[PDB]
Formats: sequence, C-alpha cells, structure tokens
Amino acid sequence: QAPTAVLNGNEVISGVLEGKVDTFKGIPFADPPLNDLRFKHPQPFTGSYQGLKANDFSPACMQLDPGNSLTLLDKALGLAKVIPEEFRGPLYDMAKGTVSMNEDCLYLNVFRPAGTKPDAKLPVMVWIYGGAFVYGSSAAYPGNSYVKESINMGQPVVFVSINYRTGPFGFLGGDAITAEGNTNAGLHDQRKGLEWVSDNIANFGGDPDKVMIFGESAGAMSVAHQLIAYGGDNTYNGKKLFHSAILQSGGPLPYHDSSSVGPDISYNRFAQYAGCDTSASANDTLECLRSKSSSVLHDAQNSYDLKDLFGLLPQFLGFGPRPDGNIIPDAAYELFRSGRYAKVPYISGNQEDEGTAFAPVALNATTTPHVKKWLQYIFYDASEASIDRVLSLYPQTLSVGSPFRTGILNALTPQFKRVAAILSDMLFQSPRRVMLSATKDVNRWTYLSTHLHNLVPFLGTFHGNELIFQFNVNIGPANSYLRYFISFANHHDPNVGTNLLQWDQYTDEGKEMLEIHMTDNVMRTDDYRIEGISNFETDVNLYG
Ligand SMILES: *[C@@H]1O[C@H](CO)[C@@H](O[C@@H]2O[C@H](CO)[C@@H](O)[C@H](O)[C@H]2NC(C)=O)[C@H](O)[C@H]1NC(C)=O
Ligand SMILES: *[C@@H]1O[C@H](CO)[C@@H](O)[C@H](O)[C@H]1NC(C)=O
Ligand SMILES: *[C@H]1O[C@H](CO)[C@@H](O)[C@H](O)[C@H]1NC(C)=O
Repeated sequence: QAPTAVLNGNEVISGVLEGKVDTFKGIPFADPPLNDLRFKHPQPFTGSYQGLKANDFSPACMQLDPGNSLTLLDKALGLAKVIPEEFRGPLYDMAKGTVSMNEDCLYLNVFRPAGTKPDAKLPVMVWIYGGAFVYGSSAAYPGNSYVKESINMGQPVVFVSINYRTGPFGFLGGDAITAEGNTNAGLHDQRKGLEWVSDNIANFGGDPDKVMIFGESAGAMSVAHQLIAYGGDNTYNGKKLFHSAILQSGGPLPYHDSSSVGPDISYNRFAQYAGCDTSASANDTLECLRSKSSSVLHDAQNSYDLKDLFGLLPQFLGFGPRPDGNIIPDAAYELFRSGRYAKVPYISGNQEDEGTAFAPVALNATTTPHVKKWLQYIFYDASEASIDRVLSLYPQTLSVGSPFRTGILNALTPQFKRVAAILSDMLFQSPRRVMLSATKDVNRWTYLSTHLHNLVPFLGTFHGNELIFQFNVNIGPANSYLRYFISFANHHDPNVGTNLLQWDQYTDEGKEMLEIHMTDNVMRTDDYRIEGISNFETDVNLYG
C-alpha cells in the first residue's frame, strides 16, 4: 500500500513503502528554472500536487562528473592500491548513479518511519549535499539509514533532502545578474526548500518547530551561509526555519567580494567557453548564455572545472556564495564576528586530513617557489607578504605535514604533505574555528575524525570519506555519525540514548572536542596547529 500525505488541504500525493520506511521522492518545491528563468532566483511552484506519485528521485541538478576527480586522483596516487576494498567499493558507488541530470531539478524528498501519522511531530533532519566526489544531488543520499536507526533508538525522525543549483547554474555572478537582483540563486533554492518544509512537513508527521539542517563539504559551507543569511534572520513569516545545525567539513568562506580562483573573472571564462562573445555588453552576454542548450553549458562548466579548477579544487572557489548586499549582506567571517548569525546550537567538525585530496593539483611543485606560485594562483589577490608568512608557518618538513602524524611516510613529492596541510587549514580548519570562537552565546560541539589514520597511504582520513558510513555501509564509525546526530536533532544535545562516549560541549575555557576512531571515541581538545590556523583566521590580506 502506498503511503499518502495531503498538501494544501486537499491534494493527495502517494509515496513508496521501503521496508519499514515510507519514502516520498521527487516533490517539486519551485517552478522549473528553465529558459527565461535560467540563473534567476527560484520562483514559486504554480502547479498542483494532486495525484503526484512521489516514487522516484527527480533528475540531479547539472554538475560535473566525479570521474574527473577520481581519475586524476587515481593517476596521481593509484586509488585501488591505497584505499582498502571495503571503503573503495562504497566510495565509487556514491560517485556513479542512475539518475539523469537536468536543469529541471528543483525537487525534494521525505523519508519517515512507516505508518507515521500527521500528528506525530517528529524532529526533522534536513540534509543539504555538497560532496566533492559524489554524483546525484539528493539521489545519492537516501534517508533510510538515518530513519531506521532513529526507530531502533526510540527517537524517530523525519529525514528531508533538497536539490539546489550548484556551479554557474546556481551562482553565476557578474554585473547583469547583479543588476537583475538574481545573485546567489543556489542559496535561495535551499532557503525556498526550507520554507516548503516549514509550510508542509507537519502533513508528513514532522515538527516544523524542531528542524535541524546539516550537510557536508559544499553542503556544510551552505549551512554556514544559511546561519548568516540576511544577517542571521532565519525567520519566514514570523516562524524560525531551523533550530539547530551540523556542519561536516565546511564553514564560512573567507571572501569579502565576488572573487574566484586565478587571473580572470569566473563569469568571463564560462561565457567564453560557452561560445558567447565577451566583448558584448553585460546584458548581451547573459542573454547569450540564456539561449545556449544545456549540453553547451554543461561542456562549458566541465571546461571551467578542468582548466580553471584543475579538476580538483573545491567548486565554491570558482562559482559559489559571495557577498551581495542582500542574502549575504557582508563578508561571512565578519557577519559571524559581529553576532549577525541565527542563534541556534550546532556541531561542527573535520576529518583529520581535509587537504590531501586537493593537494595533487600542485603535484609538479618540488621547491618553496613552486608552492608560492600555486598559492598565488588560487588566492590571486593575496598580498605577497601574506603568502610568505603562510610558507614560514607551514614548512616543508615532512613529519609536520598531512597525512598528519605519519612521520616521513606519505611524501608523494617533497611538497605534497605541506600543500595538503595548507589547504586543510586554510579552507576547512580555519573556517571551523572562526565560527566556534565567534558564536559564544549558543551551545556548540566539535569533533575531529581520525578513523582512517594509517589505513590509507597518502590520503589519511580524507575529505568526504565519512559519507560512505552515513549513507552506504554502516560499518566503522557509522554509529557515531548516525546516533550522535539523531540525538542532536531530538534534544539539541548529542548524548541521549546513544550508548556511545559522552561528548562534552565545546567551551571557550576548555575547548573540548570529540576524537572519533574506527570503533571507539575519546575526548580531546581543539589545540593543534594554533599559530598556523589562527593566521588563516585573521589575515584578511590573504583573501581575494
Ligand atoms: C606547475 O604547473 C603549473 C600549471 O601548468 C605551471 O604554472 C603555469 O606556468 C605557465 C608558464 O609560467 C603560466 O602561463 C601558467 O599561467 C601557470 N599556471 C599556474 C596555475 O601557475 C607551473 O609553472 C608548473 N610548475 C613547475 C615547477 O613546473
Ligand atoms: C540590463 O538588465 C537590467 C535588469 O534586467 C535592466 O534594468 C537594465 O536596464 C539593462 N541595462 C542595459 C544597459 O541593457
Ligand atoms: C492518505 O491515505 C492513507 C491510506 O493509505 C491514510 O492512512 C492517510 O491518512 C491519507 N493521508 C492523510 C493525511 O489523510
């Protein structure tokens, strides 16, 4: 029997019973962003839900193939040699998929315990993806393991995943988009999905007054931008859109302006790869981009990734959230430090070796001059003095680079461990500490995951790896990532009924941090590489 829910008082949608979980997949929350609506803010859904058979995932939004990155990594270090088969199988499974990709992709999915009734008021967990090596948008993140575990725990939740536009489709900047007021469209997509949840989740048995948003990599960077959206106003028609958050390996971005990697403006490069004439006026280039087929814009996006992000650099360094004076009113770091953020409790953490999967971009660097040149490209407006100070704080000494704590092993090149440490701390660890020290009036918890230490040559406990334990095979540290986060969605404290180590909250006095291992966890403090990370937190002259 198909489970049902009724929206707008009388429109009945049906889902699919999958074991003991009811699923409703492919629910539209905005009108399709096609033709004249390409690159514009999401428009209200003007259709009908009546008779919708929400029985399969919608198309994924336009994105790059993970194969680009996985093949470069494989060329650089031989993934089948370094990653144990039990983790490698899952990792490649999340990088492929049966869903198509299409610009018509603004849909969400609801997962709940079978037989939940609309009056149940179950806590809601809303997942926002952003995995560097994952294909499929929400289709790669089924909520069944989270829902099944919350039932076993006696703490049932509703899980929701939302699609949003990434890349140039969701974050095309430039003067024409600014003049239209259509900046940061992908962030507005997420916010519209959250409005849909506030208005409609009670019909599925969820509680609109207890919503947790969480995500990983660009999804955690998105959650951090939702916390400072409109200077911390997370209300919609008087109601708070979310009440707690978890950020897995991502935080605010250090930009104070719409900058991107390298010597050229990202808009200009993409327009050029799409075959538009970049000497025409701003409005004419945007009109040209709105006339191209999706395959042409897809090839153009692929060329920007391979040529300008070198197939590996985090996508938000090219097309991503930037200050626009409206949904992001000022630089993200400054909004957190002036208290202009939503006052909700959160968990923020990192994998030990966040930078190792990105370090192969600088594989040809053997000397400090070579590393300086790569850093001058990625951070093109950085002052030379600021770069020189980073290079003195992160030396080429093999034992202090990343994979961390591995001595003289894993030195793929003379500079690989150094570049992996710099990218780790600049892009992931410093953003986490900017939030933890700025948000002193909310409860917060932080973690370091070291569970693959010494099991994966050259990569260590790398960026994006923990997603296989949350969404694919529930082995290794899966119980920590499932149960602490279910407890947090229910009680805004990770320690209720987990049967796991007590995780003490982070305080400014003790800087308490959970360290997650393969089978056990231990408490530690967030005390490592203080000088190096602190400099990234405070040197504004690095960023552009
Ligand atoms: C490492 O590779 C990069 C990318 O090919 C080289 O940098 C380029 O060098 C040419 C000539 O100086 C410039 O026109 C490019 O614009 C540079 N691009 C970047 C991203 O820096 C770099 O010279 C190589 N380093 C070594 C030691 O060979
Ligand atoms: C460009 O488009 C904007 C927003 O649609 C409009 O207000 C402006 O007049 C246009 N300007 C030119 C020079 O075409
Ligand atoms: C939709 O139909 C099912 C019967 O399969 C029923 O249990 C459910 O209550 C209906 N939905 C609502 C919200 O009435």
